[PDB]
Amino acid sequence: MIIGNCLILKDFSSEPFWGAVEIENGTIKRVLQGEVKVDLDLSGKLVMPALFNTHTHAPMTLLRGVAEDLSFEEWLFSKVLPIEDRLTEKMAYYGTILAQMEMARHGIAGFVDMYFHEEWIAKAVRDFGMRALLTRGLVDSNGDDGGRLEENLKLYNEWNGFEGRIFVGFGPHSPYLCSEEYLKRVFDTAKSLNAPVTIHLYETSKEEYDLEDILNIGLKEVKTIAAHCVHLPERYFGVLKDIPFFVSHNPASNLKLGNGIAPVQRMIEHGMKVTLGTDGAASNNSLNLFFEMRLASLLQKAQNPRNLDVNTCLKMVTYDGAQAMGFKSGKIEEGWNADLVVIDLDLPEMFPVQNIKNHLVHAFSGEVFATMVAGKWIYFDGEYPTIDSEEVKRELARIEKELY
Ligand code: MET
Ligand code: NI
Repeated sequence: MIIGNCLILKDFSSEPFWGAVEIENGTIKRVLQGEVKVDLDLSGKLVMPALFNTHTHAPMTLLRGVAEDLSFEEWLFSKVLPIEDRLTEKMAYYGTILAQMEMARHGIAGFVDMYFHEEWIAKAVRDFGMRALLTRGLVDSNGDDGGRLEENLKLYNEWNGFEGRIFVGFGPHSPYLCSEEYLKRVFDTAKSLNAPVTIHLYETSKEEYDLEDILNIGLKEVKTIAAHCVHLPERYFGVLKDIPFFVSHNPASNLKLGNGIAPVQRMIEHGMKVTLGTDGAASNNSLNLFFEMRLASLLQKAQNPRNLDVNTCLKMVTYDGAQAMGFKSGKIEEGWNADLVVIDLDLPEMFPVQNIKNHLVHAFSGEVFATMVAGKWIYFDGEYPTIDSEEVKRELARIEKELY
């Protein structure tokens, strides 16, 4: 398939140019320049790499707006846990379909998940069309995890590598909900299976433990997506630079739950790899990485207007996120995955046209025209070609009545 006759943004460091993109077998066969014969004329629009959300809890879309004006401890143990106790397998599936509907409308091609009923979340990802690194949330009590690691292993056995779109990793919740012995066991397991780990790290100010413990259990040799890192001591930035450590910056959630602002600019200046995540819809309420990216840029600029430039922001939301997830995406080049997004330039916020890249970060509404993954359209002009919208909406309505 050849889509083009419009502006093309190869990557975060490139300039938009008029051309087209030829896709075959889910990959980019070649990038054409200028006036060329195309199958799909997208004149008046922009084609760029798709985005990658490095932190979420997909089914939480079913809890959007249920836990407001609460501190973290109240949010989790008072409001969220009781409701999650009623969240069924069927609900996990549809909640994930809903999460993908929302994320796809914002140009997201893949996401990293940490939750339960992960097999049904995987089925939803399979059916909808996105890519994903799925992990099971792990917590324990003196080594007893109620079978959570076992469930994560079942998930791995059945879904890791599925269609080159789904990968499986391990999701220890945090260094405080996981005992030291158990966290070590989780890392040993991930290391043995050469699988990634994702965890909430230094999200709250109460977390004052030393990172040496985790640095000696496998953090150096296991690809780890560390969400938040708001209170991560700067003395560790240097050692985290040359290891497969990816920060997942969740600005909205960090503010909403009163945790603060992560020192992203300093982390980047130290050579650390940083990506963007949304967290769940109950503590952000939106699953929009454009919003997340923009907010991130603004928060760092509070200290210095030169912080987080446009190219760096675009790099984090596309290439860096794909890198964290282990996918050859984030750039429109030959041999790379056909994960692309189309943005309408015929909008007030996209003028002057000579500043398109800047608008993507500081003005763009966030609503894309279309999203493609593996060469397939998962969102196009307000519609979801891979699912039965009416059916899904009816099921979601029944779920709201059933859950609440
Ligand atoms: C993000 S899932 C965290 C663990 C979950 N609360 C459980 O009890 O399994
Ligand atoms: Ni989270």
